[PDB]
Amino acid sequence: AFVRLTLPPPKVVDRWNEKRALFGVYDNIGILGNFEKHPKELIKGPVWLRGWRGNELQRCVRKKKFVGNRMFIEDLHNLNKRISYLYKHFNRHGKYR
Amino acid sequence: KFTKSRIPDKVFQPKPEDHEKYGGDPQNPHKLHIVTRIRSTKRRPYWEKDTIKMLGLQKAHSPQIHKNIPSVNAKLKVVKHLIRIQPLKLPQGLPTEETMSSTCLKSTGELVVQWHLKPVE
Amino acid sequence: VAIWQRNFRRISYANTKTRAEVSGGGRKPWQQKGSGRARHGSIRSPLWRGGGVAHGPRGPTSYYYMLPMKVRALGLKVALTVKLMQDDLHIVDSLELPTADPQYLTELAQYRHWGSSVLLVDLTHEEMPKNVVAATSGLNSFNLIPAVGLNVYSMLKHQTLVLTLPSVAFLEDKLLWQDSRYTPLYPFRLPYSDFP
Amino acid sequence: TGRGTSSRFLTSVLHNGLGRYVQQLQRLSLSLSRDAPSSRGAREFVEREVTDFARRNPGVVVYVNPRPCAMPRIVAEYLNGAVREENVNSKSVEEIKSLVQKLAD
Amino acid sequence: LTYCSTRKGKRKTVKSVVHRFLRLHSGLWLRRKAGYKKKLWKKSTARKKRLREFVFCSKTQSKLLDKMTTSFWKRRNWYAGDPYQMYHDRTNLRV
Amino acid sequence: VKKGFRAAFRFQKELERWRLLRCPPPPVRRSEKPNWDYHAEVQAFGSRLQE
Amino acid sequence: LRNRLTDRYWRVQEVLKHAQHFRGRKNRCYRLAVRAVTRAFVKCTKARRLKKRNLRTLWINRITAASQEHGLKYPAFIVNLIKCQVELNRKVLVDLAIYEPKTFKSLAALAKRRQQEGFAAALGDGKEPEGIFSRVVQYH
Amino acid sequence: GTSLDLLRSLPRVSLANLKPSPNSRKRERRPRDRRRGRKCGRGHKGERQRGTRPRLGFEGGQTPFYIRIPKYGFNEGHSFRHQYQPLSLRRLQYLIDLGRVDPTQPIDLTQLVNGRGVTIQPLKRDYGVQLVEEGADTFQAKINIEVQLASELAIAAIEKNGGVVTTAFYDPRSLEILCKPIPFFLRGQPIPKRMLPPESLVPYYTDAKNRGYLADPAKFPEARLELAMKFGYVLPDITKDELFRMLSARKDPRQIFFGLAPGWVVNMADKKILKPTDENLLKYYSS
RNA sequence: AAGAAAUUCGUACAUCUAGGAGCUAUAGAACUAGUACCGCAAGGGAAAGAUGAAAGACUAAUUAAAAGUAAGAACAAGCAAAGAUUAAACCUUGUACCUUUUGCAUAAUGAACUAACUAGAAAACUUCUAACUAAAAGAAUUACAGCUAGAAACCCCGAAACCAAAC
RNA sequence: AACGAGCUUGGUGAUAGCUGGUUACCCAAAAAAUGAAUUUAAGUUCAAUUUUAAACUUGCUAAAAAAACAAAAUCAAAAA
RNA sequence: UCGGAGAAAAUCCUCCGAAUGAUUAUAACCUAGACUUACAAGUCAAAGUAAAAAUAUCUUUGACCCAGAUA
Ligand SMILES: [Mg+2]
Ligand SMILES: [Mg+2]
Ligand SMILES: [Mg+2]
Ligand SMILES: [Mg+2]
Ligand SMILES: [Mg+2]
Ligand SMILES: [Mg+2]
Ligand SMILES: [Mg+2]
Ligand SMILES: [Mg+2]
Ligand SMILES: [Mg+2]
Ligand SMILES: [Mg+2]
Ligand SMILES: [Mg+2]
Ligand SMILES: [Mg+2]
Ligand SMILES: [Mg+2]
Ligand SMILES: [Mg+2]
Ligand SMILES: [Mg+2]
Ligand SMILES: [Mg+2]
Ligand SMILES: [Mg+2]
Ligand SMILES: [Mg+2]
Ligand SMILES: [Mg+2]
Repeated sequence: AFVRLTLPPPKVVDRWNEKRALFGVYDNIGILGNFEKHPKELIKGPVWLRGWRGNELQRCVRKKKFVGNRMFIEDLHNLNKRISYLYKHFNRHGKYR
Repeated sequence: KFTKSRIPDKVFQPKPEDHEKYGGDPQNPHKLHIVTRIRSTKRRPYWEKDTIKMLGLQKAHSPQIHKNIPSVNAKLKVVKHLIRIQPLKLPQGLPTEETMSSTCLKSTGELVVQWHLKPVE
Repeated sequence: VAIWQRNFRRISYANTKTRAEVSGGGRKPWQQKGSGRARHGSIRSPLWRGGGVAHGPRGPTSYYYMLPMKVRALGLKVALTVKLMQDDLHIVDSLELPTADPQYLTELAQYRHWGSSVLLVDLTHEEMPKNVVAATSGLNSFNLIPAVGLNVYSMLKHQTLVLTLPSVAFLEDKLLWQDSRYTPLYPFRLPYSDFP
Repeated sequence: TGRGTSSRFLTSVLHNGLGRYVQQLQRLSLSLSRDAPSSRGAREFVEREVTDFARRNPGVVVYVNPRPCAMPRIVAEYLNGAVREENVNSKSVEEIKSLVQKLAD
Repeated sequence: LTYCSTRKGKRKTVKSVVHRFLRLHSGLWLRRKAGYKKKLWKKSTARKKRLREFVFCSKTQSKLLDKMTTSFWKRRNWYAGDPYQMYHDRTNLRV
Repeated sequence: VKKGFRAAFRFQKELERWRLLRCPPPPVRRSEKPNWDYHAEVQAFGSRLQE
Repeated sequence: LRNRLTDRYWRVQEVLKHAQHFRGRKNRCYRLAVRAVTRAFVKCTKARRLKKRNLRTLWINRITAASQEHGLKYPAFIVNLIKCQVELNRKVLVDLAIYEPKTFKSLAALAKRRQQEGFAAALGDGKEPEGIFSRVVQYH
Repeated sequence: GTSLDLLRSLPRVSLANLKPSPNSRKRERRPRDRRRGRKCGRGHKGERQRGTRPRLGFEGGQTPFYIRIPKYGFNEGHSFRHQYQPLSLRRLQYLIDLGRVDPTQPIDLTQLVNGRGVTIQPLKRDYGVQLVEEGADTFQAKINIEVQLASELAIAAIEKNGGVVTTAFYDPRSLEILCKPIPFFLRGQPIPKRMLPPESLVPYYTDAKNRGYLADPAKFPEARLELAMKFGYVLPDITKDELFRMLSARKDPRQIFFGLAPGWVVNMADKKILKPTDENLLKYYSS
């Protein structure tokens, strides 16, 4: 194997930038706020997995269910093929019956 | 078929000449056995393997003290060929609480109660 | 609780293409027999350079889960006790300050032996005094939050906690309500007999 | 590994014990971090055991250097000129004391 | 069976099990005897009586039937006038 | 280019070892090198010999 | 390639450092070097037991040479020294033969002396008293 | 608490000092080392090792166990059977003793649900609560309780102490509203009418001995006395009782709540109830 | 194997163009390019680059460092080493690796060598750790000590084929 | 430019009970290749073994008479 | 596929039969404890109750689904 002959530039991390300093604030919005909002409503991400979790087959089906009708042809064809592959893997293949 | 063997009783009935040869009185029989394993139980049937562990003779050339009673003797007869049986002898008597820590078992089969590691003088 | 706070928001955007999603790869490269080569059916299989990834990250993935409401409330009580018993908690009547200079606030923290970082809590965002708002705005390690914003993770990140007296009453009421309560018949945002 | 390595004969530095016994270890250096988890055990060694070791061995000069440090390190120098260095990173007090005695012997 | 269904992502019950076996809440499974309705004209009276009975299933059979059905079939059902009311519980079972 | 600062740091120590072998440094007296106190060393000299 | 091993250089040097004194591609090519190093280590471990036995064979040969100079076979030298309650081991007997020839001649005379007493004793039938050097110092 | 005194001595708690509870995490094993690598736990090469063994319940080609057993209607019609949550007098006394159920006012399914004494699942085919005789010997409360089913012994305990018990029918739509009234109010619909029992349950709820809500009141005195003679207690004249007005209270067969008629709209936001004035609607609701 | 609906719930961050416990030249797009090249055609389809502030300062350096060679061919004897030894070789000990074959290798496959890349993935039950407890759960679920949350799991490459539409 | 049926793309990561491969250390335990069914004998499911955890109590070797046989194993009082 | 018999608990070891009928005093229901047995299937049976006023006597096999016939 070959190794770097020089040290890379040192990594400088600001631990007190606004994002790091205020991380976690309002995670108790419900219990401390009379439950008007659930903490999951603060999660930013893809529309089909905000406040939700699942295995890859579940995620693929959930994305199709949410935004399947707004997807590009290449993407939708690839997503549909992924569902059929995962369907056959989880329901027919594995050590444990 | 290899099977467990029953020895005819005559084998264990001694002769008058035997007592002279081995120097044991048919009366006042010895009380405790000194038994050592001198052969391996590998290549021997499993029943012989079992008794050797029951009798404590797992390590070779390490003596075990056993009762000279018929039930124990029955087990010893099963493995008679893999062991050496020597009568335990007490020249100076049984060890007491005072002498329990000063004993030594000699190769002769005698349990001395005083072991000095000094010339007899 | 602190691990929940970090891991329930997390969504990873790492992805790799499987053999099915890399460009090309349809035709069989060469015949099975009479070649002297290893058998292959596609130039995009994982064994090839430029091929698909066998078990790589798949799409956007979420780590969402929820700790029980009593557990998360219990964590805040433990955190508040830890700050008090370790002499990191300072109860204040009000956050009013004589001057808006951020230097004054930093100097006061040194004088009173506060930590390098301080977390300040006020009852509500709307009524927080102007002077403290200006002072904390420019201070990286002095952070001002309202009472509804209090959390275990921020308390661990900041060395000392400053609570106003009204906030303490606010905090006690909400946390002690969690024990001695029923299970919910329906979400608490809906009207109840005795719950605000 | 015997034929892949060097060997020597049994020996002593200067006929160490014929007339009088001389301790070959002559200098020990201990580098610490004032505030670093990995140097905790070494810090406890300095608080409790370093002073006793120095008194028991008055012919060894012991240098304790607290400074910003990532890994605590012990350097041992002998009269024959040999130098041995030991990483003490996150070792308990007893292990460091046990190791320090080995260097002296 | 289906471990992760396409639409809901759930386990699916094998309905042929639900159509042949009864689960008591304690964990036991009931069944009929194979052939109890077949060729009764040539079976002995004692044989017919044995066939008519409801019979329990073994530990392995119970384990298999548990895998082939979902949790909905393992719940407590409070049916008024249930004829199996007493058999959903075990009494004086030391083991 | 593999991720990591640590492997680069390790190989720097390997480079130093090779450099010393090829062009060994000119020997320097222990007084110049760090961790030296003359007064303490002189006393230890006497204590070492039990004199 | 989110996670790639970055230390493979030192893992490779672990094997190759042991192979540098081999000849051929064994000494520098890891795939070949690793196989050779594993055989060298197995040989070293088994040679540790064999070394002890070979040294004893060397001592017995050297003792036979020394004893034959005085006219004694190896069994006669060893057993009759044992019968005199002398418990010198074979390793030490070689050191005396090479470096203390006058002492070793005394041992040969003692061994031959005890051997002759044994010959007379067997013909004695037990009526004859025991030999001067054939007496055993008892312990208790 | 000496443990809190220990915290005083120790260093600050922080994100760098955190540790999970001991044994809370098992180790995940990857097939990389020799122990769990190599064949990786799958055994020698075969159908199972390649991951393609037959489905659960397949027995290698012989007719499987779950298929050779005859079909029999154990679970026929299971989803259409009605289920009644059992409430014992022992549990009822426990709730009354701890103040979770108020004996001064009449007790209906809403009060039992509000006090968490019973948990109702209409979606899982619950039709209400049945009184269960267990705890009858030690029941010493005077109560007015409405249940869907009741047993002879349970009714005896209620009446002997001076209380009143009636059996009333609620339909699946009515049951959900009764169990959770407030969520219904937020919908903004008017209160619906209560449907009469199915033809199967009409005999039960029109029988005096069951204290049916549709049963003839004139036949109650005979039925109440009969239990007294059978179970060896003296029937108490409840008219003299001061709380007779509360004890005698009963809902109309088409009413879900005590003081709210069908068709009204509950404006919780403004603390008002709106009543329809259209005649045709009033005929619909009054029916 | 497939699989509803009735019926309940949902104002979704809203504001302005943001974000990454995503990749960093065999990775990430096939892409420096649908190019070069290959095919009559449909179609298939690559590879690679690295000075400094300044080149209007002669284009930078940095590295016992891969295999391969050279500097420096060899010297009775043997899986090439190990024990050793004053001594490199001599003496002594020693039937290459992986995979399989019955647990057997003088069998039979696979490997010229170096570098990089290249294959175990899911929570029904069970176990461990906690919250609260005849109740648990942030609505719909389970409950005759349960219920809730966490942690804990089940690979890769390879046919002859079959079908649809183009050429 | 290798037609018992062209070529290209796509279905497609076709399928393969078949061949090959399946990447750190340490500690511990360990079957057997037996019986049964199978378009099953190049595979699978169950028994049997093995194993981890837990509960509480006898187990292993031996074992008189004595029956069962016909005129060395099955059974297993006491003990050891 | 199963049953009977020798070897004697092996065999491509050697024989006979069965996919039965006859015979009738018509031979219920319910229920301890056991046999046999991978599963499935197959055996024996006290007590209690009920018909009558001795059992049936000779000595076997086909599951599930799905179709029939009836009260
Ligand atoms: Mg493709
Ligand atoms: Mg194709
Ligand atoms: Mg293919
Ligand atoms: Mg790629
Ligand atoms: Mg030897
Ligand atoms: Mg329920
Ligand atoms: Mg590229
Ligand atoms: Mg490319
Ligand atoms: Mg080179
Ligand atoms: Mg040689
Ligand atoms: Mg061949
Ligand atoms: Mg895994
Ligand atoms: Mg052609
Ligand atoms: Mg395949
Ligand atoms: Mg096969
Ligand atoms: Mg068939
Ligand atoms: Mg016994
Ligand atoms: Mg059975
Ligand atoms: Mg009878």
